[PDB]
Amino acid sequence: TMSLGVENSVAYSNNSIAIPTNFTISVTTEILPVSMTKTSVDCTMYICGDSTECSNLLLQYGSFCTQLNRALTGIAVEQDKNTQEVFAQVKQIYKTPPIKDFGGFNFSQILPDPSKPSKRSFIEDLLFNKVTFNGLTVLPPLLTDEMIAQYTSALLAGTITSGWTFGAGAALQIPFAMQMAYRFNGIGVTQNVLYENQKLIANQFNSAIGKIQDSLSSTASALGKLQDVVNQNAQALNTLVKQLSSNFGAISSVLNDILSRLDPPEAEVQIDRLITGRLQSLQTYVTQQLIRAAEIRASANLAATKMSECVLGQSKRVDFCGKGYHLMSFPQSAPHGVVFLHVTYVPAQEKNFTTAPAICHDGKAHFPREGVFVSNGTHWFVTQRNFYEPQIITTDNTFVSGNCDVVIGIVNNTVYDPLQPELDS
Amino acid sequence: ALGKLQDVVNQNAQALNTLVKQLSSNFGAISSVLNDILSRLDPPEAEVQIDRLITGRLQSLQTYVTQQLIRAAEIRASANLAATKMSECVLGQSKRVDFCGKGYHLMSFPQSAPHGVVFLHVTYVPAQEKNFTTAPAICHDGKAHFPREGVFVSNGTHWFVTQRNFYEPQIITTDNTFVSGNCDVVIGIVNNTVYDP
Amino acid sequence: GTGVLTESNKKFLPFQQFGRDIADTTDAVRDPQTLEILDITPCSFGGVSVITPGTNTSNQVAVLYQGVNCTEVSNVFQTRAGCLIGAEHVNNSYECDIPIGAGICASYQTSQSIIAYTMSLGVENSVAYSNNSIAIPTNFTISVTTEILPVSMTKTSVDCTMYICGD
Ligand SMILES: *[C@@H]1O[C@H](CO)[C@@H](O[C@@H]2O[C@H](CO)[C@@H](O)[C@H](O)[C@H]2NC(C)=O)[C@H](O)[C@H]1NC(C)=O
Ligand SMILES: *[C@@H]1O[C@H](CO)[C@@H](O[C@@H]2O[C@H](CO)[C@@H](O)[C@H](O)[C@H]2NC(C)=O)[C@H](O)[C@H]1NC(C)=O
Ligand SMILES: *[C@@H]1O[C@H](CO)[C@@H](O[C@@H]2O[C@H](CO)[C@@H](O)[C@H](O)[C@H]2NC(C)=O)[C@H](O)[C@H]1NC(C)=O
Ligand SMILES: *[C@@H]1O[C@H](CO)[C@@H](O[C@@H]2O[C@H](CO)[C@@H](O)[C@H](O)[C@H]2NC(C)=O)[C@H](O)[C@H]1NC(C)=O
Ligand SMILES: *[C@@H]1O[C@H](CO)[C@@H](O[C@@H]2O[C@H](CO)[C@@H](O)[C@H](O)[C@H]2NC(C)=O)[C@H](O)[C@H]1NC(C)=O
Ligand SMILES: *[C@@H]1O[C@H](CO)[C@@H](O[C@@H]2O[C@H](CO)[C@@H](O)[C@H](O)[C@H]2NC(C)=O)[C@H](O)[C@H]1NC(C)=O
Ligand SMILES: *[C@@H]1O[C@H](CO)[C@@H](O)[C@H](O)[C@H]1NC(C)=O
Ligand SMILES: *[C@@H]1O[C@H](CO)[C@@H](O)[C@H](O)[C@H]1NC(C)=O
Ligand SMILES: *[C@@H]1O[C@H](CO)[C@@H](O)[C@H](O)[C@H]1NC(C)=O
Ligand SMILES: *[C@@H]1O[C@H](CO)[C@@H](O)[C@H](O)[C@H]1NC(C)=O
Ligand SMILES: *[C@@H]1O[C@H](CO)[C@@H](O)[C@H](O)[C@H]1NC(C)=O
Ligand SMILES: *[C@@H]1O[C@H](CO)[C@@H](O)[C@H](O)[C@H]1NC(C)=O
Ligand SMILES: *[C@@H]1O[C@H](CO)[C@@H](O)[C@H](O)[C@H]1NC(C)=O
Repeated sequence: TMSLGVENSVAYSNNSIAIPTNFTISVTTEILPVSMTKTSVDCTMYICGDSTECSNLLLQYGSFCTQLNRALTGIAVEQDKNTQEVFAQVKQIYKTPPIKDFGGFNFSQILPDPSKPSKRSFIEDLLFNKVTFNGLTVLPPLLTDEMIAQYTSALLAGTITSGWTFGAGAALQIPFAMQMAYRFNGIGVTQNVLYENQKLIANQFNSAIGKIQDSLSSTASALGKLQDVVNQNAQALNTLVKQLSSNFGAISSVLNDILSRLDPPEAEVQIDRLITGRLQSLQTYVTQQLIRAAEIRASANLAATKMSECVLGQSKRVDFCGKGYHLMSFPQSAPHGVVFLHVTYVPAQEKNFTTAPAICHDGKAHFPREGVFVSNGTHWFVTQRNFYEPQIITTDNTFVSGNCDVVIGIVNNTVYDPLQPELDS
Repeated sequence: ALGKLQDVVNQNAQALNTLVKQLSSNFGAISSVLNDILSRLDPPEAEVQIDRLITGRLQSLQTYVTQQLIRAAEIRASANLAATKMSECVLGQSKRVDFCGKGYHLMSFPQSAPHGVVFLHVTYVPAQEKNFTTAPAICHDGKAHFPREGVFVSNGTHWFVTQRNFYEPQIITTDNTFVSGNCDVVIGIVNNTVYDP
Repeated sequence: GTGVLTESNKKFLPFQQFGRDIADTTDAVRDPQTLEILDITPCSFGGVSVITPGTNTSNQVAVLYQGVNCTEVSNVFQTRAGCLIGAEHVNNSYECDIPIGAGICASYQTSQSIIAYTMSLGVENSVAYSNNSIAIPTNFTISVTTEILPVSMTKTSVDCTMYICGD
């Protein structure tokens, strides 16, 4: 019987609060299919390959072939539409400066490699390494892998040099550590936490990126969702081709043997059976392809939404841009898909404290302007909610509302007045 | 610009036309007109020619209905997106990037269109950016000061604190900033005087 | 059959007279007189696309033979999508106007003719990044943009018996 997880009772009480004293910078990988192979099937060639006797019999079925061709063409066009929507989200082609003074953060393994013919990143090369004549043709995608790599490079450069300003207007430059301070504000952490732990945070980010590289270079089946799409398309085409060996009640499945051995009056009877069977096979293939293409389009719409809301911005949606408090995201092109490296903030080392909703000083109830009241056992401080930074409770930390006869759990403590010593002195 | 709607219309029309044209196919019969078969042949021979038409036309109807199901699923996805956009752009103000247009979403207005909706997304776009020197913090008395809301900027000689999305420089005071620690940690910290009202 | 016969390196056993493919088509044969193995391949085939500006604009068109080399088939240009005939390849790069494939797009431009090119992805823009420089907007614009979303399709009911067996 499977285990649903490790049981864990939360140490809940009416005056106990756990507050993180540290953090970790997580970098998680999310892989989304964006497009699939653009296949085309010449319906007449597949059913009646180079046979006029069979073609004139297939003309009796109306326009069944032309609408199968129309459906496949629509699928092939929407594949390019999917790729364009996901990756053509940057109006200008941004490139990072030759100076990499990004506050100690190292993006060398996600930035392009000029040495290689295709200016892919190291991780993009890992991704592209990890994913592997009967009327059937494959149409090349409109955007080459070099163009998708250029789009991802432009998105990465815009994010790294300007933050989220390039997705709203003109890309406005800002030092990267100040951008990370903006992200820390956006997740509810005061920005002095970023500045005072800048080297630690940068080291954690670099280590997480290195772990991404190691995992990709080690675990072969990392891009299983892309390989699943590739295998599905391969299986569909293999079934379509192998259906050409079915007799469907004819003497032979080879149209040329039937035409060589039989006269037209008897040959037509067998050719009709072959036409019926192969037409059914083509229709089944095209319907399955339409359903699969709808699934791929849904995946690509999700990928474009994630590009916009995680790479071009900082998302407040929970678990939309990775597990944890989203800081930023980096796109990496993958074969027929995209990879998002979600940098998130994970509180790390929490400690128990005694807490109160409010505090009484002079018959007035005080509440934190920002943060929560905590006690280390004897003294009361006001800390920010996602990081333990205790501070003396003053009249700038808090605000008053009414008296102390209403709040449930209110504790007696003194609220320091910064103006009092100045006035007394 | 209205292509997204017209295409849908076209698609529907096309499908129907195809279906109608499938009634002019013999499917192996001597004629694609049923009265011609009935008016010329006896039932024993009429049934043979009618079965082919029945098979072909049933296949055509099944094709039409399956295509309609797939297209209806696509239209359902589009309409769910349109309802989410109505909720989050017309009935609110979205922080989601590029969900209610390109820029910082201010509001949205709906307009009915044939078989569709049009959203007029009003967004805020920064226009005329200037370069400034900037610091992550400021040192006054061995204490590091950080902006409560905004960024420290310098026009070359003097240091102000401005809001981040619009240049409105202001004097750096103890009300614009907050203190946390000393000046031995913050990388890039600069010396300036913090005013005390 | 029909196709192209080429000398093959397949190592037929003495008792084998032909080989078959997955679709059960004869892929190779043994010549009955000079007992050599021949590979049989389909001659050459592929779709034919017509690249046109609006007939309102011009009646001049280019033709793409999809997935065919520029030898089986003015201006002849070998693309990865196939052979393009009637389009003048240009070393400039513009926005994609009519997509051909593999990064190649076609447009009608200036004496006017259809040209093919490698499409541009946008204008290069190196952001003036440094560790103490910040760009801050001093003004703003209010932009109203239109998004069009389909909501419904036409509700159709088909009388099965009247469509198939009308009266
Ligand atoms: C917060 O956690 C980090 C690790 O994520 C701690 O940094 C480690 O500190 C130890 C001892 O000083 C070193 O041996 C490690 O090399 C450090 N790791 C890294 C990645 O720098 C940090 O000390 C923790 N801070 C608190 C207050 O607990
Ligand atoms: C960013 O990280 C890469 C590797 O993760 C660093 O490149 C390494 O540099 C050291 C010494 O400079 C070499 O011994 C390694 O062989 C390099 N590895 C690779 C994969 O190139 C790079 O120096 C880092 N950037 C900065 C600014 O420190
Ligand atoms: C709770 O915090 C207060 C304030 O930090 C602690 O009181 C201080 O303890 C340190 C211990 O070295 C002394 O140096 C300070 O002079 C004390 N200040 C005051 C105002 O008392 C207190 O000990 C802490 N309590 C617990 C249980 O950790
Ligand atoms: C918090 O302080 C207030 C006042 O300092 C306390 O209220 C006193 O309660 C006692 C016991 O009932 C009365 O005899 C006093 O008259 C009250 N003082 C006033 C000014 O009303 C209150 O009890 C304290 N709370 C706790 C939990 O100790
Ligand atoms: C940066 O801004 C400060 C304050 O706005 C400028 O100082 C003022 O410059 C004006 C010039 O018209 C003088 O009239 C004021 O008397 C100056 N005030 C002070 C307190 O110096 C400063 O010139 C600006 N520097 C640059 C390079 O633009
Ligand atoms: C900001 O001011 C402080 C002090 O006013 C400067 O620190 C002094 O630096 C000099 C030269 O390095 C030393 O001789 C002094 O002893 C330092 N004084 C103190 C109190 O630390 C600091 O260098 C200034 N920062 C900048 C960027 O000019
Ligand atoms: C808080 O106290 C409870 C007491 O049962 C303990 O189980 C829990 O681990 C404590 N939390 C922390 C973060 O130490
Ligand atoms: C909190 O829970 C304890 C549990 O014994 C109880 O004694 C106390 O009265 C509670 N506090 C409030 C404000 O109800
Ligand atoms: C900011 O500095 C860069 C440095 O080259 C310059 O290109 C840019 O034009 C400057 N910004 C403005 C608004 O002039
Ligand atoms: C910013 O980069 C320059 C490189 O020209 C360097 O000299 C300077 O020390 C850097 N600033 C900080 C705060 O390290
Ligand atoms: C051809 O297009 C132009 C603009 O693209 C338009 O002004 C003109 O009316 C069009 N011609 C016709 C016959 O509609
Ligand atoms: C077309 O054929 C020639 C020689 O037959 C060959 O050199 C060329 O590479 C072929 N085209 C492509 C695109 O490979
Ligand atoms: C493009 O420039 C190259 C020179 O590098 C030249 O060989 C080639 O002929 C040019 N292309 C055209 C279409 O003129």
